[PDB]
Amino acid sequence: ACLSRIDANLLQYYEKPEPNNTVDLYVSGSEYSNCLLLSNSEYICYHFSSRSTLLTFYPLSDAYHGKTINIHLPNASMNQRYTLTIQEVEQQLLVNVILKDGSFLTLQLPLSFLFSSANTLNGEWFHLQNPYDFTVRVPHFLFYVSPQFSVVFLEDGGLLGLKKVDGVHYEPLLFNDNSYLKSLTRFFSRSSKSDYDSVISCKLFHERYLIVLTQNCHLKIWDLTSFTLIQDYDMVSQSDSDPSHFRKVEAVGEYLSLYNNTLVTLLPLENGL
Amino acid sequence: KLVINKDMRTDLFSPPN
Amino acid sequence: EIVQDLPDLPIAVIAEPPLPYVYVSQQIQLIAHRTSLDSLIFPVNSLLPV
Amino acid sequence: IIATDNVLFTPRDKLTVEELEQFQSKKFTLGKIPLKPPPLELLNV
Amino acid sequence: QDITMQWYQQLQDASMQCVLTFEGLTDSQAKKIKMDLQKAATIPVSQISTIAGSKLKEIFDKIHSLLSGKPVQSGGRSVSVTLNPQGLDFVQYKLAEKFVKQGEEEVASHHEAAFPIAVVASGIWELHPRVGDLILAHLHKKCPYSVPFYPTFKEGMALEDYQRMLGYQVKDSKVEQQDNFLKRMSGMIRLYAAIIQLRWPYGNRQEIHPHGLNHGWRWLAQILNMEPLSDVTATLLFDFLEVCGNALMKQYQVQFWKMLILIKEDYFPRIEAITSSGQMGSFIRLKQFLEKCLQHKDIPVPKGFLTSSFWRS
Repeated sequence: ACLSRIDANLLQYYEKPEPNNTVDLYVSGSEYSNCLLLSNSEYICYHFSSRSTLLTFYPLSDAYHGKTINIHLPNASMNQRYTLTIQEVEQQLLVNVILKDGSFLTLQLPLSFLFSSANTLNGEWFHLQNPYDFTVRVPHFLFYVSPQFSVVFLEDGGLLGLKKVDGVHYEPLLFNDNSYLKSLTRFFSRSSKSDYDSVISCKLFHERYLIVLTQNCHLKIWDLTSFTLIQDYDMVSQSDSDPSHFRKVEAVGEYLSLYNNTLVTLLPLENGL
Repeated sequence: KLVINKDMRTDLFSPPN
Repeated sequence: EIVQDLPDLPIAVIAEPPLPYVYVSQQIQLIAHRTSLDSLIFPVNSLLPV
Repeated sequence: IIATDNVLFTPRDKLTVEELEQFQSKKFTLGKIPLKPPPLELLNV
Repeated sequence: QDITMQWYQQLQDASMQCVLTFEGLTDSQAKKIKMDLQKAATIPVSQISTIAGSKLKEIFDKIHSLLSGKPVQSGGRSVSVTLNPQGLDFVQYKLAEKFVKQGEEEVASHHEAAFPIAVVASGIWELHPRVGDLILAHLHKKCPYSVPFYPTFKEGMALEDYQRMLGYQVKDSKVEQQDNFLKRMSGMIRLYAAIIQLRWPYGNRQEIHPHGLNHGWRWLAQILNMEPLSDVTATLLFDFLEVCGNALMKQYQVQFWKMLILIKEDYFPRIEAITSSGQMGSFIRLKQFLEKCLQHKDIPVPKGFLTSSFWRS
């Protein structure tokens, strides 16, 4: 053991177990949390509540005196933080969230407002929108690609594109998908609740290539210039092909991350590959 | 005869039904 | 003090009020006259130190 | 062009005795608030 | 509410007569004209939120010019309406609806944008009252709660057709959610609540407000004299008083406070019974807004209100 654990409760020095400056924004955190670095060298923390109905932001380096912002959501996101994105566009925290009913919510939180004293926010800090009918084909994973472009992944296995035209409106740019035709085989159905090989992890490479990991641990690779399936590797047929049990991943998780041109993938064989 | 019972009351700051 | 300096009060606030210790002791007097000091709500051994 | 009403304050005379007593009361009556705007005489009543 | 529903029907069927007047606008070049008018009559309204008040007069004149007969720049070539009687009746329809769509897909997301859009809608209504009756027509259909009237569930008609009456946006497939629908309804009446209080400054207008602040008093009276709906009423009431409560207090000094010391005692207990604890978000903030105002005896100016600083820079 070469590392040790140093625990930090950012409010430890103070009597009040809550910052005096807390603001509750409303739209017409103990289930996910993360940090993100911004233009001003400051770290902003965020938390998505258990119900995925509340988003909370606070400054890492000034938790007590700085402002924590609670953004209340009309309903929960379709599939937790996996249907949520947060990126800093231009002096703003851009937050998109596909909600359970199908709506696609946009939040715009000015960088200033996050580090200001203000308890008020001016202008359109949120936009509701219904670009696709998610009642029929339910999505489960939202992946940011660019300020105007980002793709949606569906439970049945399909990808949807989402292109921003003006500043607000989004439109479906569908990808060619012939994976479904395995339905023709006696071993798969379109109607089956099993059989879906949905995406469980996804990374953007060199702005153009979209690397996806499926529940059956296939690495498929999509070229966004073509909008075409370029690659399809079976990750499992390389090592000892165990006929006994490979656990097809039954949830979205962090199963790969790339650095430069290297790429690690987490495959489940006793949860160890 | 007085009996304090903080347990089950009626929220004085919320409407009924 | 905001009136005597030009500022504006919060919306819906009706504009030299007694110092806090004066209003506090007004509250003690109003109770004492209503309960007569013979009450168990005037245990001087505990209330005077407070 | 379609008929629309353009009175900021309705005259005292054209107003009914029901609504007249509503404006003059220190408290309103639920379900009986006049739809027409109040008159000029009763803006401090 | 027969008096209101009659007037409601007038604007509705009278707009339907407009649906019939330009059915001929529904050739290769005739399609180019329809787009050129639909285009040069909705872009200007979309820029009202994104401009400086010093420049905001440019859009007003550009709408007034196009609509009065004068030409306007759309793209490269110049567009006109002179000797275009269907184009004139066509632009008033799309203009009136674009004002409502903006209150539907911009004011819902950003409450501050209601006021810069309201002044422009209020000045054009002032100069062209037919455009205003079309503004009320679409506002009424897309948002019946602005009439106000609560449509009732009826037997003999499909459920989907009834949900559209309530203002739910439905694709051919399914109905829109409720949370996004409450935002669409809010933004539409925050726009309407701003229209009935703001007046276009420039032009030297002798006459009265086109849709005066009187319609704001009756609306509050007309929704509080009927039984409230569970979540809509408590929401729309708040974002109406926050936008137009200040302008209504000044015009009706004592009569407005009597109406406000009433909802706390009589209409607020009514909302607690109809709504479960799971969706109290409307009624809970309806009180937070008042308790301040009640003890402050003043309603804050709506956040986003236009000031003089706006008109110079």
